[PDB]
Amino acid sequence: IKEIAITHHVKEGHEKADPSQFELLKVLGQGSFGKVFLVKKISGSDARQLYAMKVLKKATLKVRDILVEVNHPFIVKLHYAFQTEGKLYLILDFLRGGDLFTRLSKEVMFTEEDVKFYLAELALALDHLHSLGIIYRDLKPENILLDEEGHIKLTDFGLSKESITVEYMAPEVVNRRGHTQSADWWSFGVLMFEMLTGTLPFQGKDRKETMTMILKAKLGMPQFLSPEAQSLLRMLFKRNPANRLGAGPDGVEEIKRHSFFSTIDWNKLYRREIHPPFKP
Ligand SMILES: Nc1ncnc2c1ncn2[C@@H]1O[C@H](COP(=O)(O)OP(=O)(O)NP(=O)(O)O)[C@@H](O)[C@H]1O
Repeated sequence: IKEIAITHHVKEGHEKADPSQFELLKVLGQGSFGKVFLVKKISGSDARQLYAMKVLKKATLKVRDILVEVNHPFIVKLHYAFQTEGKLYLILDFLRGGDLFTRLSKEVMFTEEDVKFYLAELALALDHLHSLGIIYRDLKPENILLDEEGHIKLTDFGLSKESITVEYMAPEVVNRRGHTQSADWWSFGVLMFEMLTGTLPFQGKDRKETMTMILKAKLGMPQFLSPEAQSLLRMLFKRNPANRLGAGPDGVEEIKRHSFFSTIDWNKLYRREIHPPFKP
């Protein structure tokens, strides 16, 4: 594993930035690694532009140019990174659509096909990262936002962060036995399960018990899902990572060709030709 320290970045077009070129407007949210702020760029070619800002102690990209390669239609863009006073500042797209789960909660009647749209965009994003040797690792609802047009935007791209949710973690991750991109497809299944049923597949009274459940508990198949949805769940919820959908020879194509996704034109999806089920 090649660990790439994140210390500096300037998007093409921009000029090198520093803390004095921004002003704080408000807090956008709070993550495990700290608050996320709304900031305004006060000077430079992009003066007056709004961005999100994270302030960490440090961040590294573990990989089994890169900060440009991770660019994708459904992944947040990093515009700047700089360090000042033992702190790392990350300046990112301001994602304006709020989180996906909140948008879904505002809808009484959403369908399997609605959820399928968001899962499909998420799958493209995940595979993109995998293609670069990156594993998302900590995929959870709070990382899945929407842009102003209602398309998926992940809030990170696999950074291992240090500041200044076991429910989504794969069995092989829980027991510290190993770790590959296959773990991301388990998390993917958990998100699918949760969006389609309104409940988590594994959750105990505390983290200790949740972990044991992930490793050994039975799981009932939701009976009011389509046969295709049930099949995808069965294929993602393999505790042996080598046998999990997406881990075979054809990789992500195993997922894209699955009957659940038969309605999706992946090329049109990538190009954002398909209208999202709901608008911000
Ligand atoms: N680019 C963004 N634009 C707007 N809001 C954001 C952005 N990134 C994060 N947020 C908000 O901040 C919350 C936390 O985001 P997250 O990326 O999880 O932060 P983090 O510090 O990396 N913590 P975590 O990822 O949980 O370890 C999200 O759920 C959003 O509500």
